[PDB]
Amino acid sequence: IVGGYTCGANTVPYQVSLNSGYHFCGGSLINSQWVVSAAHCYKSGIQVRLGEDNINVVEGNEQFISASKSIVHPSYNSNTLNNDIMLIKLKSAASLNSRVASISLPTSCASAGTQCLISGWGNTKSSGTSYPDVLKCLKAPILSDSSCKSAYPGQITSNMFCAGYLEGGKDSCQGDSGGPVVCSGKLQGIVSWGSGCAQKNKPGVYTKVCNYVSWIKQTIASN
Amino acid sequence: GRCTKSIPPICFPD
Ligand SMILES: [Ca+2]
Repeated sequence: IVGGYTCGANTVPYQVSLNSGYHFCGGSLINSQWVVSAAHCYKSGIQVRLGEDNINVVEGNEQFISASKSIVHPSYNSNTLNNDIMLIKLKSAASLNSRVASISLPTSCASAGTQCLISGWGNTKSSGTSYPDVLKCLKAPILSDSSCKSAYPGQITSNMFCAGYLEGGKDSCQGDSGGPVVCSGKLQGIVSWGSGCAQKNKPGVYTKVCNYVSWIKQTIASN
Repeated sequence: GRCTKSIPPICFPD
């Protein structure tokens, strides 16, 4: 996250870290056994780390659980990034309380101008690299689809939205992928891609979660 | 110049 602030420990209780001997992507807990992330984050051997604040120190709210199932959307396209969503089933259920909790799925899509909270342990620089120990947050609005398409001609599908700023300085970045975009208490976006990070006229692009609620529910029910 | 935000990033010619 570039241009954000320190969230505070366990203030974003649904945020998870995906680890393969190192943090590589984020995710969002949607029930005690299932996590939503981005399809471009798929790999074998994922360990999900719940209850984290400082990802480099064992502080006392961590639950480390191996993924038992890592399910990419069947129509994920790795060149256009369309349908960038993955569901991860935990090998055992997480224990839920105030510091580890699920986030609700949308009941309808969100609107342009609504403020959302984006979070993760990704790069905090728009030039160069610096990875944080503690979770970072950013408040950012949903942009109109016409602004998003003007920013990225020919690349915005109906399963994507832009959120953030056009003036530069505030955005998600490498290492934030898969993590949450929460608006009005609902998981509306998944951190997916962008041209660089926090660059003028190039806002972040996110997977539009409201289009996949029925697919999420069916995939969980059959697995 | 598009890149996904994973570590490491997946990036394209634009
Ligand atoms: Ca920790």
